[PDB]
Amino acid sequence: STGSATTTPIDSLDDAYITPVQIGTPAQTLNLDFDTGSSDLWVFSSETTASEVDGQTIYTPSKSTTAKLLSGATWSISYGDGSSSSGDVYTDTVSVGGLTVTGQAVESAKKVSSSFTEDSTIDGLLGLAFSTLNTVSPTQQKTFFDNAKASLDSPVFTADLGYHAPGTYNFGFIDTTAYTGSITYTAVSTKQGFWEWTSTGYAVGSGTFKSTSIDGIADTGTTLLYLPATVVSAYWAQVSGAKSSSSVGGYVFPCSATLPSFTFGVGSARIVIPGDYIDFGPISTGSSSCFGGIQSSAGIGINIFGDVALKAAFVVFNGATTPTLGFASK
Repeated sequence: STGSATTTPIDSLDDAYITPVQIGTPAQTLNLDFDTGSSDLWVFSSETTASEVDGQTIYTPSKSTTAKLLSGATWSISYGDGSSSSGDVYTDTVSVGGLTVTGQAVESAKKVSSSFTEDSTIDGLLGLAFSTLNTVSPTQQKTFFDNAKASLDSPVFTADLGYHAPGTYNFGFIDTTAYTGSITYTAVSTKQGFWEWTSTGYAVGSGTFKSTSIDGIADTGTTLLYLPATVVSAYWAQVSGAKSSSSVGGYVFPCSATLPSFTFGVGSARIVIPGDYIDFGPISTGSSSCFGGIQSSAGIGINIFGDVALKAAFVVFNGATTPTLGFASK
């Protein structure tokens, strides 16, 4: 089997992407944030504290003839941006882009933190990291990909995120029309539950490539590119007037700037992030200070190849017995 679904930016800045997901019988379609950095599929629901729902579409298990309470199971998750959610668990039928999994754990939110409430466009998350990170207790549950894997034509999914445009998540096949040149594959460590890999280095603009190992995670659920302070300083030093602002919480730059590109290494291959991808717009409405899309990972404890980086590539998440990651230009 295979599946193919379009993923759409939630706003003009590509702060995140939503993909429609069918849950239950008859189908209830919710727009979920596909997140290769976590492993819980959770949704706003009829059980969510009413004051914490503000415009999201909710899953109502009582209206689904295939929903079953997973007795005794609870879940609770916190994300890198400090947001969180928690609740109980149903199993139900879940389909993405024509690919159907029966008995998928659908984690129903009783509580969500303010940033989730305040984002009316995201109805929940669909985790695509390794199932060892799943938070369901006392019986850990499998991700949608993990459950679908054996049925897939090939045990892979691909992320093709757009810049200011829709893109595609495919399951079970590699669309050879969706990228240019070749896909370069690189080793993955699953030790921390992530799609963790090592970039071979970087360049800033038309500058020379610096060969250096940068361990990090491929994370579709993080907006920005978080890299070591040395790398980030070298990038922003090429933008007149750029500075790290503690009051804003990162690097900002004059909105009048033309940003240089940023290249990262995948083995001997190179992925080029155009400068425009690194612009996240005014820090507040009407400001001439703009927020940068490359930020320091110092104090995160890990480097994160978030959407800023991934959207410059066609990315293969290869879930073979020994997982790997592939990157192609597009």
